[PDB]
Amino acid sequence: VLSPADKTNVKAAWGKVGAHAGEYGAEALERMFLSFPTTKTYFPHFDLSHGSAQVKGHGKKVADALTNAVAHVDDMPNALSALSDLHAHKLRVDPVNFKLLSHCLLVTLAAHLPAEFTPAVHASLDKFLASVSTVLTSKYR
Amino acid sequence: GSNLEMRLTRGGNMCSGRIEIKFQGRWGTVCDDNFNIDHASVICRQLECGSAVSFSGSSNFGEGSGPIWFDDLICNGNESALWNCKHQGWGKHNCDHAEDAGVICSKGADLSLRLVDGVTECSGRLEVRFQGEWGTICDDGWDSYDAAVACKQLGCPTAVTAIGRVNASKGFGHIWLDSVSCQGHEPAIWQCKHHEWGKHYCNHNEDAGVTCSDGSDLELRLRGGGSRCAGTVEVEIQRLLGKVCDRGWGLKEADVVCRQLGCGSALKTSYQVYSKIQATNTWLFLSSCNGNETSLWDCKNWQWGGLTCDHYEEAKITCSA
Amino acid sequence: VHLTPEEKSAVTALWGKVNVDEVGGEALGRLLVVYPWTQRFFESFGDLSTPDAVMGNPKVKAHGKKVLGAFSDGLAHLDNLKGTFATLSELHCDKLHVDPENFRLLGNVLVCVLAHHFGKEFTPPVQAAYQKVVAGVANALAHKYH
Amino acid sequence: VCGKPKNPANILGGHLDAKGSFPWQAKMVSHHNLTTGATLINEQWLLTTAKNLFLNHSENATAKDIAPTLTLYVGKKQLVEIEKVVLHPNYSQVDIGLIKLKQKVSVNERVMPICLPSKDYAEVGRVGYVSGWGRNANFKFTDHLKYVMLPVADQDQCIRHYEGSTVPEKKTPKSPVGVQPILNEHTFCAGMSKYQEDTCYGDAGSAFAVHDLEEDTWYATGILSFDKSCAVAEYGVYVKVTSIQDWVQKTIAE
Ligand code: HEM
Ligand code: HEM
Ligand SMILES: *[C@@H]1O[C@H](CO)[C@@H](O)[C@H](O)[C@H]1NC(C)=O
Ligand SMILES: *[C@@H]1O[C@H](CO)[C@@H](O)[C@H](O)[C@H]1NC(C)=O
Ligand SMILES: *[C@@H]1O[C@H](CO)[C@@H](O)[C@H](O)[C@H]1NC(C)=O
Ligand SMILES: [Ca+2]
Ligand SMILES: [Ca+2]
Repeated sequence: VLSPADKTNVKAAWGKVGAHAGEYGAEALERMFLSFPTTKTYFPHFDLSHGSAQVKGHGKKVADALTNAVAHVDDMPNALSALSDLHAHKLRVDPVNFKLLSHCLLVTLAAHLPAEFTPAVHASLDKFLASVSTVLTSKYR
Repeated sequence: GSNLEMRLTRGGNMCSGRIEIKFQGRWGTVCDDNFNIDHASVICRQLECGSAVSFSGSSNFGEGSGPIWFDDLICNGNESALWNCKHQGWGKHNCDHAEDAGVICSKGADLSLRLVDGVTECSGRLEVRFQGEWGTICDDGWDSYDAAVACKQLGCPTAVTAIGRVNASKGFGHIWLDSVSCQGHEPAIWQCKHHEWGKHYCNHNEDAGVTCSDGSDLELRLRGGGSRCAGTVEVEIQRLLGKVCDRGWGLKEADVVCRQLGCGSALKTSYQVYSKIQATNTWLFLSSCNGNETSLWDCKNWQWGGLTCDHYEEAKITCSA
Repeated sequence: VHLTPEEKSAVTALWGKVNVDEVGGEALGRLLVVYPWTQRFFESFGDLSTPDAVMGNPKVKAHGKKVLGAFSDGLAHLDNLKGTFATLSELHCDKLHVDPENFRLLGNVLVCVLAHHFGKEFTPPVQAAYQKVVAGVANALAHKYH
Repeated sequence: VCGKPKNPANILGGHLDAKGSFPWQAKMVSHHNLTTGATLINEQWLLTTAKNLFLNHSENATAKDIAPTLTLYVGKKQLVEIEKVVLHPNYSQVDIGLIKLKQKVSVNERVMPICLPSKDYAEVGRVGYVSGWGRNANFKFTDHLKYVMLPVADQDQCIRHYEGSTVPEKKTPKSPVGVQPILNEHTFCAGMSKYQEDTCYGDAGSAFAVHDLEEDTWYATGILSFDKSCAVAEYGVYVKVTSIQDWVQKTIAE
C-alpha cells in the first residue's frame, strides 16, 4: 500500500501532533504494558509503572524515531535500518509485539485526537505503523 | 533529410511532455542520463515553444515505451536539432525506461506570480499561475532567499523579507513548487532549484507567503508590563498587530528584543499583571537568533504568520531598566 | 478468564454510556476501511469503495448495530459466554467461513472507536479490561473451529 | 495420481481453507518454534526454500546439521518423520531444498502431492492460489491454513519496484523492506489481490498452484521464495519450477 494520499495524510497528522509525540509514545507504551502483560518480559531492567521517567524517556525515543521515519518516508528502509538491526539481532523481539505496540499507539491517537481521526487518516496511520513494523521485522531469523 | 520528426506526448499541451522521436516510422524516447538544460533549450527551440524551463526523468510524464534512441548526449545548446547532438549511435544506451526524459517549455507552461489576500500589494500568500490555473507553494524548505527572490520579482522592497501568510487563507487545488531553494540572484522563482513539478507530499495547510518591507514600518514594543520595557511582546508589521509565539523563545531572543528598545538585557520571562492587552490571530515565530544581531529583523528565517501555536503563546519579558 | 469485581464494574459502568445504535456501525465501517479484505463478506452491501460511502451506508450501520447488540449480550453474560455465543459461532464459522483472526481484529477496531468517542475517560486500566473482554469474546466465537 | 484434489477451490489475507482443498501443503516447525511452509511433490519428497532450512542456524550449516532439528506436519495434525535433506547445489540464484521422508506418506483426501507441470503457466494475468501457514494481520502464526489468489506480475515492473534499474551495473537496492529478494531469470514476481491481501512472514516454501481447467489438474508453477512481500512491498518473488524440473527429476532418481 502506502499511496500518495496515505503519505500526505500521515504527514499531516504527524506534523500537527508535533512535539507532543513523545508524550503520546509514552502513553502508548504504558497502555501496552498494562493491557498485554506478556510484552513486559523484554524490559526486565526497567521499573514498569505509570509515570516512570524511564518509560517516558523510552517513549520519547520511539516517537523521535517515528518522526524521523515520517520525515524520510520514501527511504524508510535505510532510515530505520539501524533500529531494525537492533530489534532483530540484539533484542530478538517477536514480530507480534510490533502489531501490539502499533495498535496501542493508534488507540492513544484516537483517544487524544477527536477531529483528526477520520476513517481515511486512521487508515493512513495504520498503514504507516504497519510499514514501520514490517521494516523492523524484516530481518528476523 | 526530412524523415525525422519529434513530438512531446502527455504533457497536456504541445510544448510540454516526454520526448518522442519518430525514426523509420517508429516512435521512441530519450533517457535523462546526462540530460541537461542545453538539450532542453534545443528541444524548446525545435518547437518554437520558447525557452527551456524544466527537465525531468520519467516522473512527470510517466514511463514511455519502445526504443531509447539517444544516451550520454554531449551537445552545446546551439545545435539545430536534438538528433544533431553528439551520440554513441542509435539504440546504444545504458538507460532503462525509468530514465525517460521529459521537458516543459515556456509557451506550454505560462507562468506569472501574484500575491493574494495581503494587507498590502507587497504582502500576502504567494500564487503562481501555471497553464492558466493559480496555485500555491508549500513552505517545506521555504527560506529568506526564496522570499527575497519573490519580492524582487514583484518589484517590491527587498530590504526585509518575511515568510508566511498574513491574513492569507489556506490555498486550494494544486501545489506547483516544493522545496524551493534560491541563491537570491535568480530572476524568477521558477529558475531556482525545486523538486519535480506536481510531485509532493505537502498539504494546503503549508502555503508559502511573503511580506516585503523597507523597514520603515516594522515596529516592536512591549505592552502590559507597566512600562514600555516589560510585558507581552507586541509587533506591528504593515500596521497589523501580532504577538511572538513562545516556541523557540529563549533568553537570546528576549535579549534581542530588550536591545531593540535600548533597555539593556532581558532579566526574566515572568508574569506580571498590568492592563489587559487583547488577543489576536497572527503570530511571529523565531527559529533562533545568535544574540549579536542589532535588530530582531536581522535574525535569519524568521516566520511571520502561516502557523498556529497551541495554548502556549504570548511570550513576555521584564528587563532591568 | 476471570474478571475481578473492579474490572467488571469499570466495564459495565463505561458500557452504560455507549450508544448501541451507532458505535457498532462505526467500528464495522472502520474495519472495512482500514482492513479492506473484509469487504469480501459484504458483497450484498453494494458500493464499498470510499470512506464516505462505507461510513454512510445504512446497511453497514444496521449490521454494526446487530454486532454491538451481540457484544452487549456477551457483556451481560461474562461467565456463560460459550452458550451465549454458540449460535453466532455456528453462523460465522460453518456458513461464512470467516477466519477467526477477524474477531480479534474487529475487537481491536472496536476498542479504537471507543477510545475515539470517549477520549480521556478511556483510561489504560479500562482499555486493559476491554481487551480482556474482547479477547474472551473472540476466543468464544472461534470455538467451532476446534 | 497427481493434481486431483477431492474438493477443488472455487498469509494476512482471507479465504480460510475450510473444506480442505490443498492436500500438498505441509507445515514445518523449527526447533525454536517458527512455522513455515513446504510442498509435497510426491509420496516421499517435498520442496522448500534454502532460507527456511537455514533458520535457527549460522550462515554456515550442512544437511546433517539441519535434518535432526526439523519438525514436519502434513494434512491436519499428522507428524511425519524426515529422512534427509538435499540443498540445491546453488543458492545465489535458486533457493530450493528437497526433503525426503523415512517412509512413504499415505495418500488420501487430506494428504496428496501436487503434480509437477510440463507447460509454462507463468503468463501475465493468470491468477494462482497460494496457500500458507504464515502470519496474519496481527503477525501471529495462523491457527488454520489459509490461501490467497494472486496474479503473476510483470517481471520488469517487479525489477523496477525492487532495484533502481533493470540494467545490471546501474542497480541500487530500492527494496521497501530491509531484506532484498533474489531476482534473476529463474524467478518470477506476483502482485497482490484486489481486496489488498498478500503473503507475509512464514509463507515461504508454499506452492503457487495453478488450476488448469482444461485438464482439471493443479500444477506447481512457482515456489514462494521471498516471503517478506507483506503489505509493504508490492510483489512476492517465486522460483520458477519449470527451471528446476530437470534437477528435481534427477535428485529423485538418485
Ligand atoms: C514501531 C515499533 C517500535 C519502534 C519504532 C521502536 C524504536 C526503538 C528505539 C528508537 C529504541 C532505542 C534505540 C537506541 O537508543 O539506539 C528501541 C529500543 C528497544 N526496543 Fe524498540 N521500538 C518499537 C517497538 C518495540 C517493542 C514492542 C519492543 C519489545 C516488546 C521493542 C524492543 C526494544 C528493546 C529491548 C530495546 C532496547 C532498549 C534500550 O536499549 O534502551 N521495541 N526501540
Ligand atoms: C467479531 C464479533 C462478531 C459478532 C459477535 C457478530 C455478530 C453477528 C450478528 C448478531 C449477526 C446477525 C445475525 C442475525 O441477525 O440473525 C451477524 C451476522 C453476520 N455476520 Fe457478524 N459478528 C461479528 C463479526 C463479524 C465479522 C468479522 C464478519 C466478517 C468478516 C461478520 C460477518 C457477518 C455477516 C456477513 C452477517 C450477515 C449474514 C446474513 O445476513 O446472511 N461478522 N453477526
Ligand atoms: C486582515 O483582515 C482582512 C481580511 O483578510 C484584511 O482585508 C485586512 O486588511 C487585515 N487587517 C488589517 C488590520 O488591515
Ligand atoms: C516452544 O518450543 C519449546 C521447545 O521445543 C516447546 O516445548 C514448546 O511447546 C514450544 N511452544 C510453542 C508455542 O510452540
Ligand atoms: C551452479 O552454478 C554453476 C556456476 O554458475 C553452474 O554451472 C551450475 O549449473 C549450477 N548448478 C546447477 C545444478 O545448475
Ligand atoms: Ca547512459
Ligand atoms: Ca529554500
